[PDB]
Amino acid sequence: ATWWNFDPRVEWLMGYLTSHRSQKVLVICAKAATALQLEQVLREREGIRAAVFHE
Amino acid sequence: TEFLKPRLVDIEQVSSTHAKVTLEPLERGFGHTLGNALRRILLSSMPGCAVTEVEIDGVLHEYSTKEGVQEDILEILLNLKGLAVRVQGKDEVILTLNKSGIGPVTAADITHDGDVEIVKPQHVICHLTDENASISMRIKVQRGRGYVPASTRIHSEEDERPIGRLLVDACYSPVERIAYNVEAARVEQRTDLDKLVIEMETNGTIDPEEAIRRAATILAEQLEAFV
Amino acid sequence: TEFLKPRLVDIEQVSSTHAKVTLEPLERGFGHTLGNALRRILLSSMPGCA
Amino acid sequence: GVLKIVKVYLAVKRRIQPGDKMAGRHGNKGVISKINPIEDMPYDENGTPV
Amino acid sequence: GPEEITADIPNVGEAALSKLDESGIVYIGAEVTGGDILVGKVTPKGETQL
Repeated sequence: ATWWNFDPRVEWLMGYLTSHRSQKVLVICAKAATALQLEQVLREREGIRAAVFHE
Repeated sequence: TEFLKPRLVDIEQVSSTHAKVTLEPLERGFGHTLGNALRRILLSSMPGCAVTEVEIDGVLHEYSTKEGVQEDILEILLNLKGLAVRVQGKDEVILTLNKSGIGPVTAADITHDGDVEIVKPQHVICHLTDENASISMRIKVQRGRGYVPASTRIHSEEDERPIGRLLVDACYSPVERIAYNVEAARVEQRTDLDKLVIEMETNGTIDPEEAIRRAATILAEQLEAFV
Repeated sequence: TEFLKPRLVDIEQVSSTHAKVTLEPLERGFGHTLGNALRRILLSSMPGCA
Repeated sequence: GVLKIVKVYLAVKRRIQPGDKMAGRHGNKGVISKINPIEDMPYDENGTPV
Repeated sequence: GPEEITADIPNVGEAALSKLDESGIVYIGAEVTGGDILVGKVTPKGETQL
């Protein structure tokens, strides 16, 4: 796990996320592990009211 | 009866901090009215640029510390607090400070951005000792007024902040000292008169000039319900 | 950044001589600035015939 | 009989304000009355607000 | 039945399960007001069914 700060699907997470928190949204990714990383990331390293829906 | 209207004669710059300002002519018993009233705004109020938020890699809470650093986190929070900053366009700005090696860490080690102009390029922020370590940090600067510390900011919000985003209390107010003198004006028409000299000291984040014009605006702004 | 602007609430006439005047709202550390500054004019510089 | 125990240590930056107890060397102690702004507070003829 | 210390309440969650990271306890330096939760401890009240 290193791609955290790298690709722009994470930089997007913010600029999109950083003002459009008001409404709720639905994101669908690859599989479990991939989204287990996001949770670690976003919930904290950006700082969102985020939760986990895996399988 | 006709009212004399006082004006500006000369601005005496002594430093980027200190400046006197001479004013004539004011009628009898008015040097005490304004000079006092001006000062009361000039301290209480006044929109200076100051530090609010900081994030650092490898740090969790303010009460911990980083290796190869003489000073503590709260100490570096404390040194950030009393900073001098200038902003041209937008209100809220995000700075990036990256320094490494032996010796001190002055502000001139921050990335010189367009709108960003620093007043003291030899101010003390932090110290380093060992030459196999460094410090990277995202600092946030804002324009406000008065004193909204970190404490009142932890109870007017509910979206929640992340871990690492520390909070310094904000020293928005720029001026650190002010007085006002009351001397006798010699106009070449009338000798009864006085003139108002206002001494000031500050961090340079707002100019000695605007400051005065900006405060007397605020003063008058309050008077607009009685005209 | 926006500053509060005080206004007139009610004028309480008691006589053709006496009158109180209530004013709100003024931000912290401004009741001392104006009230004093107002008074200083009100005595020393209002042109009555005598 | 007691399975597990953890020990968290907590920290707070708890502040100065009215009702607190500040006291003089010679025991000339008292309570904080109120935190005047720096304006209200008097000053030196050489400025320097008290 | 022995007590436990992981995040397993049938009442409070997932509201206060982001103060706590996971697996037991408050992550080092987690900003917590009065009322919120630290270490997740939970006790059996008998009823033992089969």
